[PDB]
Amino acid sequence: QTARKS
Amino acid sequence: MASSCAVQVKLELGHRAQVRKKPTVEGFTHDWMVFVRGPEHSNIQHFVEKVVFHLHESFPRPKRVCKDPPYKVEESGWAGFILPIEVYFKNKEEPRKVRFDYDLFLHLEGHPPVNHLRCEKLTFNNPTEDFRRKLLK
Repeated sequence: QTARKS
Repeated sequence: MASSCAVQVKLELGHRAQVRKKPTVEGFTHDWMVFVRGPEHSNIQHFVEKVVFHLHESFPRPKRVCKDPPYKVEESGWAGFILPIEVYFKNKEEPRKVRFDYDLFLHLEGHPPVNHLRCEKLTFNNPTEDFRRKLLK
């Protein structure tokens, strides 16, 4: 899956 | 005094995520849609006041509020995040809301689009007469 942001 | 009641409702949370044909100007690579509904097209508006999706700060006006069905947000973006969803009830005694951390994940280009379904069973122990009336539709 893609990057995640916080 | 001798009787006791537990009402159970089913909720369906989910989302769809697809890589776009072309990105947007900011580099948004995906189009996604997140929703709350009832199974088998049941009408949860009977007992649901509003649904609040808490987007990630990077979106303009992240608090997205749907007071009527469909309870859904359609966005474009580039990365997945944890998306608090609050479901508010047409009642007056706790609980008045329920919260879920919904994982809005995206797949990479070349990987299958997301079509995700998450179940939740809510139990209300001995609600008010009015609230039980609407829970039972």
